Amino acid sequence: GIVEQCCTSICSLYQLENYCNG
Amino acid sequence: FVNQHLCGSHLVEALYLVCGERGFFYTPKTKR
Repeated sequence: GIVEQCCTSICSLYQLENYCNG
Repeated sequence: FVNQHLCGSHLVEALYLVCGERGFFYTPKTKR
């Protein structure tokens, strides 16, 4: 999940908002 | 979009800035 998505590939603020509360 | 990589506490700090005022999940998987 979250910890691989920006470590193994690229991320932006719009991808960090995928891991926010909800 | 931006070509940046983040791992460990650097990825937690970016998620803290984007979500730390709403809450977030940093665990490798959860019930979501």
